[PDB]
Amino acid sequence: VRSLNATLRDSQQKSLVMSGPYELKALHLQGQDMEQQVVFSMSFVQGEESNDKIPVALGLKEKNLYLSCVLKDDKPTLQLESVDPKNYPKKKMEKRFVFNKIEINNKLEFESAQFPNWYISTSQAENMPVFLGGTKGGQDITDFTMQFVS
Repeated sequence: VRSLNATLRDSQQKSLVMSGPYELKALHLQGQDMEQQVVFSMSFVQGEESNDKIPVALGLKEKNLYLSCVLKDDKPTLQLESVDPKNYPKKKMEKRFVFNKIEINNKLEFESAQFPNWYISTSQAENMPVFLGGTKGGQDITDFTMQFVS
């Protein structure tokens, strides 16, 4: 499987960082303070592709930790999941780990492959967790830019 290191920033220029072992938060970050920003390993996995939709998995670079989801109390929920550091990543990743990377005018959206029309979302306010939101439209942020890193 092919991968790619990158950071994500919401359309509001918020950066993502590790809250506890298993949460991500979004905050406005500038300066050498930028160092505390999470670098993903974005893997191109197997799934349904279009010129516009590309299935990926999103792990933390050098951690055996992956964004997935779970129904938690009858709702789709974003979580960080530990995996066997020897089996991952794979081309044929389990569905819970798969997002459709959607290009939409220089911006990206990350839709759950598992829950159609649920997106990786951040909040308008500082220091709130990154979550899975089912609504696009003036409120929560569902769009990101991506920066390559080495």
